[PDB]
Amino acid sequence: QNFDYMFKLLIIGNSSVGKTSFLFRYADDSFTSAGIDFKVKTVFKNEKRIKLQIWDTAGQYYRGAMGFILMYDITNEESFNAVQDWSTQIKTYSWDNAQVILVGNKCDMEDERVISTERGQHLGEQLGFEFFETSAKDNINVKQTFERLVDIICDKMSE
Ligand SMILES: Nc1nc2c(ncn2[C@@H]2O[C@H](COP(=O)(O)OP(=O)(O)O)[C@@H](O)[C@H]2O)c(=O)[nH]1
Ligand SMILES: [Mg+2]
Repeated sequence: QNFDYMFKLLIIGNSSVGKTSFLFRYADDSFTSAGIDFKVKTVFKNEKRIKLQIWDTAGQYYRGAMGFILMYDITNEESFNAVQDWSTQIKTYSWDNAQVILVGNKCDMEDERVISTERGQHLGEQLGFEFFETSAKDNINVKQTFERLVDIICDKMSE
């Protein structure tokens, strides 16, 4: 209730890549196969209490963002080819303090994977964004994405 810091976080990427599910898995530790612009979660980093305002309005503005989660779907090449456009919109129309994690979502759908782990890692290195493969569905690397984002926002905040 009594936080030291508040970070504005945006989830961006093409529609159907799992932006909304990623948010719902992190904030309500839920996912379902079956109105909300943002959700709030408070996290503990070192002794600090950090309020996260996590926005999910990409599929419907950037200047204030501490942090971006740039999502593509590993089962959809179009979502991954689009990452460059998304990255361009970030580095242009954002606070030059903003951190970014590249996220290949739905790593649970191994049979329909069209994007390799290493293509993802390689695009990460090209764009200068750390990278995680995730599943909102199986709860894989959702926690680690947000906490890594908080950590690097803190590092930059300290500089
Ligand atoms: N298999 C799998 N499906 C997912 C995952 N995340 C989301 N989905 C599904 O992919 C579709 C798009 O989800 P949604 O979160 O609405 O995508 P958004 O349009 O980017 O918000 C829905 O059918 C979800 O149930 C995941 O990690 N694994
Ligand atoms: Mg959505």
